[PDB]
Amino acid sequence: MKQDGEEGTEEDTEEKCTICLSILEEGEDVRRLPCMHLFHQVCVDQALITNKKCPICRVDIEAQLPSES
Ligand SMILES: [Zn+2]
Ligand SMILES: [Zn+2]
Repeated sequence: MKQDGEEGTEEDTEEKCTICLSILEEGEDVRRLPCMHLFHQVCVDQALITNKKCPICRVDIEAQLPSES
């Protein structure tokens, strides 16, 4: 008897969506923003449309457009 101990640990404190505060996986739907963070594509859509900046970093992310949003 258990149960368990631990934790599937294992790794990633490296590429987690800061918006979901959750891990990503290798080849998942992701995005890169100019202040060098890597988020889910879905989460960061909603991030951008809410306000175009890396949320922690404050730097804008509307990369060289030229349009609206
Ligand atoms: Zn996410
Ligand atoms: Zn950033």
